[PDB]
Amino acid sequence: MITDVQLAIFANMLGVSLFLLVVLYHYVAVNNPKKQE
Repeated sequence: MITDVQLAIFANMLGVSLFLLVVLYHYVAVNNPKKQE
C-alpha cells in the first residue's frame, strides 16, 4: 500500500489459483448435475 506493492501481485496470484479453482469447482459442481471427477 505504501511500497513493494508489486510483490502483492505475485502473492495474490499464488493463491488465486487454488482459490478461483475451488470456487468455480464448487459452483459448477453444484450447478452441473454431472460434475467432473
